[PDB]
Amino acid sequence: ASETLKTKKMEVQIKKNFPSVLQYTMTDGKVMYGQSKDVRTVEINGTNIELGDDDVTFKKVSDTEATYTLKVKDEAKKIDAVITVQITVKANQLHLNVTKIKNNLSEGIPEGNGVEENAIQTLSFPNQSLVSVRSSQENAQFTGARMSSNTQKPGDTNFAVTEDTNVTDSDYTYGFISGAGLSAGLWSNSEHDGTYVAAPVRGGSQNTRVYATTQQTGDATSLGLASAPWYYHRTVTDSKGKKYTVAETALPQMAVAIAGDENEDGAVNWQDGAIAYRDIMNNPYKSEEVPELVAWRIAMNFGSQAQNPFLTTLDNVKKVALNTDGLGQSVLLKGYGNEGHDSGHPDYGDIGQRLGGADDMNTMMEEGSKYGARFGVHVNASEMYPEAKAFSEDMVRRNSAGGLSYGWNWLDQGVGIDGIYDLASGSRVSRFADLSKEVGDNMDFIYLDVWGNLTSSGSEDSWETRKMSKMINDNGWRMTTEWGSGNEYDSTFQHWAADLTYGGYTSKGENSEVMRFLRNHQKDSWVGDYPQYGGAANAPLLGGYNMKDFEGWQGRNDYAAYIKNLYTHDVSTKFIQHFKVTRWVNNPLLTADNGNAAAVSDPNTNNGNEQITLKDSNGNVVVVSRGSNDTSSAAYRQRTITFNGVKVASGVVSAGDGSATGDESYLLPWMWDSFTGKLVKDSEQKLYHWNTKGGTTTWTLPDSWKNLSSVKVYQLTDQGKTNEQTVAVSGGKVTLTADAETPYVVYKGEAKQIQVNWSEGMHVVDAGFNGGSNTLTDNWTVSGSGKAEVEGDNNAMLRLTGKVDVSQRLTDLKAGQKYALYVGVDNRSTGDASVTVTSGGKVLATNSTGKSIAKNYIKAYGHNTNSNTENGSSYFQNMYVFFTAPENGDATVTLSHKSTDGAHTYFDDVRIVENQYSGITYEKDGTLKSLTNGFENNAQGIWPFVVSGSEGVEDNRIHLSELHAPFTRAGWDVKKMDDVLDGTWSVKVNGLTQKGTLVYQTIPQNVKFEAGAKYKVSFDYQSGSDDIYAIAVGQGEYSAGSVKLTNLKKALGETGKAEFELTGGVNGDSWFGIYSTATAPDLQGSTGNAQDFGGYKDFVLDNLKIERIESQTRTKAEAQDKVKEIRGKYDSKRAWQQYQDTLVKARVLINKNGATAEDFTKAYDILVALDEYMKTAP
Ligand SMILES: [Mn+2]
Ligand SMILES: [Mn+2]
Ligand SMILES: [Mn+2]
Ligand SMILES: [Mn+2]
Repeated sequence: ASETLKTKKMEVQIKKNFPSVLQYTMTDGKVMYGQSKDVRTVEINGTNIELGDDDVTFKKVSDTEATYTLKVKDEAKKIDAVITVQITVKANQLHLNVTKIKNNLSEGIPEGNGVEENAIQTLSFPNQSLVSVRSSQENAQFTGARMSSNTQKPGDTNFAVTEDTNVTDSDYTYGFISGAGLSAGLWSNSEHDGTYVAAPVRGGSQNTRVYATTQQTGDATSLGLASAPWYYHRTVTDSKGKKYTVAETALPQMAVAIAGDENEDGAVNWQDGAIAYRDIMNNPYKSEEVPELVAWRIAMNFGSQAQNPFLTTLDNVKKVALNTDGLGQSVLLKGYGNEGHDSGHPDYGDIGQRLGGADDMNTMMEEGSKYGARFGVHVNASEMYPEAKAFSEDMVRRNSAGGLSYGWNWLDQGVGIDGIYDLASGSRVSRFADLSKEVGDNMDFIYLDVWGNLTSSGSEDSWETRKMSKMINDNGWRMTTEWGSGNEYDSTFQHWAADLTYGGYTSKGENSEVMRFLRNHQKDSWVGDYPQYGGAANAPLLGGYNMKDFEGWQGRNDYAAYIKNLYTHDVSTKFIQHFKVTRWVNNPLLTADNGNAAAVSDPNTNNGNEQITLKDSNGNVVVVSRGSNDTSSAAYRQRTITFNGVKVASGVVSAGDGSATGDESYLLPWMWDSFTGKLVKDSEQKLYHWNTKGGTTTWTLPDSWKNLSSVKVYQLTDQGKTNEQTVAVSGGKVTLTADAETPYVVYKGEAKQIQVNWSEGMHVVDAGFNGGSNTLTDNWTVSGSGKAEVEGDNNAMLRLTGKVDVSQRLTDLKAGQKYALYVGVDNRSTGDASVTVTSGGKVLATNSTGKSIAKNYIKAYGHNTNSNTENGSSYFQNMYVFFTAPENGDATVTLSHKSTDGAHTYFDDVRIVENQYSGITYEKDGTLKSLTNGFENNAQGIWPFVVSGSEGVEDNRIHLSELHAPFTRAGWDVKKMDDVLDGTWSVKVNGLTQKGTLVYQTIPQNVKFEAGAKYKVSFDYQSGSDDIYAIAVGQGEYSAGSVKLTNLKKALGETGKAEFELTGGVNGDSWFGIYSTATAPDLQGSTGNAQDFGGYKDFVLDNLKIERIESQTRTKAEAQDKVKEIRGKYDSKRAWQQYQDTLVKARVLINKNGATAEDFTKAYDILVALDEYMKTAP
């Protein structure tokens, strides 16, 4: 016997003896079958149990709901369960939910996720056939999807269901059946992993949730769909062999939705079922905001450098907002935590103190949201460093031998995290809670790096990935991840899908027509244009996110290229995501040969060439059409886009792989706000215009613009809307002239400038010189005979020439508190460039640099030596002052150039930060008396040192190491060096042996050594081997063979001491530093990772002390005699520039009117140093 459940759209006949459907009858009389045969199988823990009449009780709750109680028992196999099942119907949907599972053999999971004996681990209903179609029905067919990251291998299958179709639990991510005028897909929350087409990783790539099985049904073959098995209480083992039972992510759920000809195209196939399927499918959390995310990019910090503090990222948000006229953004903070990128894993709650900590991060996010910018952070749940407070013996993944599972060595040695322990112990969820306490509700997303690559365990399956995504989504965070194929269920972005350059054609986003038809609008997880990959990547009609960056990720810093790329691919891609696919025909990727014979070829659509139709909930219609399906035709890459029948884009996109400029032009109506994406005031609707080659094009305006007599057009730049033009509208059409690759925005009437207050929270207005030439009148005050300009078409800078002062009042200081102020400076002049903080005309603090001597090698930094500040190079380095905020609240910063030279000084990034450093002591006249540094208060970087060129422009393997005993100390595992010598922080060099060049160095702007003055330098150190690192002393820009070197002896696990004296060079440009020799390390018979983790190749420095010392006082005569002695030694040589230079300068000190004993002593000491130099001169 049976009962009927009923909605306005259908009646469903259900069996009383099992949660089975006999058939669905739609209002119009069309019928779809369920399970026409007596099948009553329940699987628990892999055992099939067939239920009899007495094993099932039934109750019809209402016309929309029935409840079943299933006794599921097999004594032999230790199964004794009672399963409650609910069937409900609404509209054209039927839901089947397991609402209760009672285990008669268990009291549940023991405390701390102990093993539950006889746990019900898996449950399914084999061959349940919730919906079915038959070989006897008209146009009976199946379409299924599996995961493919390979642009040349489609994930889909499309075939007719015939009497020969034979299939048993054939598994698919998605599965649709159609026949006799109806179509249905089956949805399930099953975490089952199964068959895939192509995927480089696990991590949820393999989730297959639908099982297709044929059975004989009278004289016909019936293809039925069932859910793949669900996990309930799964028992798992960690890397140490410890077992746990972990409760279900969610109770079992599944559903079907019955469609007729939903897109009204006269055929019934999976596309009709897919439209209905959107009403029942899981939707990734916060997938509704994806179409607003026009401007993705990464802002990077690394190696303690603070390349991108949070308030700077906010300013770059405002710059992008101006240049895009306020389109939404999604900024991925790679290195938001601890010392930067790939430091501090997995302490999710440790927000980078050198970046401004949680406070600046929150200010950035809160203010950024007003410009439609979302923020998210890069985390790692697979690898960790000793420095992280979460690092523990239980967190460590061990191999079967009991040794560490080592990760990557770079700044420090990474160690695998035991992924099963991290889940089952509650450790990972607790660290995400730490992060939640810091960010509250402000942060948009998590970016989970690497998950799926088997670094945390050999599984990382869909079950683990589902739990991972849930702990993230539970904190209000949208899920995003690295690998193109990963996390089909929950992820809304894959870095290796959106950045098309990575991985190659086998390793991209999801190459499936079914998946993209269903979810294009919900994810940036697809294949975009990158034609060298072929197939899916040759001009996809839907486009696809193409991600570039300008804030340091992999050295990327080209802002203009970033913006051009947004307009080339991303604006149209995002426009398209505002609509949902309703029809897709003539797909050239699908053939009879690749398992897709039943895909539609409609010769009456677009000449039988590919076309996709999309609609929104207001009935707007977008149609995207391929010029030709033949890849050797010029027309294969031609795309037309229409909006409500009107052409809004036409042509060939510049190749997404950078290889060939295109000719596409567009006039796209951007009808939505950058927030929840609602329609904007009819009066603030706008169109974006782009013309790849440049030139003149004519367009039909949207219907609501058709009666206007003119429009207003603005050219968009980094300053916002410029060059307003009034363009006549004639018969609803406009003609537009555009420079090539230049963005314009079109309004119905006059439009106001997006308001921007540069550098909120930064104590100064426009700290990064983003406000155009106007900033030097509106924000900064310029004075003097020289010249101040905002210079650079990329990351703009202050450029000074001649005698000029540029100043600005400081705001929002806490009176009586200590601050560092540092500014990037590159001085090409021989004259000094200075930074000064004054209060009431009185100097609080001041510092200066002569000609810069050290090029910038910091890859993630915006003015490194690959960025061309001037000539082939950049010498940008941070120049500091330290002051106490005055009680009267009156403080001013001045940036200046003194000399009347024609050469330039560059400044950028004025940073005022609370800072407790107080290790500099001056002499009466303001020269250096002493500088000490335990590195406990570094605002950023390895100050007073700067990183040198031993790795070129790199994410340099030098940073501030952090204490976390015992793991960071000698003696843990195979570690033989302490990371930290004193306090919590030291300067660490990792593995930079045999470079035969300078590793880092002081510079004059950081530590100035006065000409002829004498200084004692000392520090504590550890060094992994004898003579692998040396003290270097030099004057001016480093050059091979013009430095004094002193080899350092091994101090491995016990701290050594170094001290030496130096005499200031005559040009004030002396410096000392650490140098990597040509000597090989002694690895003490260590092999494998031990060679790196042992510390044999490393150098740690702490407790630096620099102090002026008393020199033996000299008379003028002694100095004069020393000149004679030196000239007697070397004037007869010549077998010399340095010599003559030092000599002239020494004689100046000697002969000056009013010279004193200090002058004579300096002259004498200068000549003694000249003597030592000259002994080993070229
Ligand atoms: Mn249809
Ligand atoms: Mn700048
Ligand atoms: Mn220290
Ligand atoms: Mn470290």
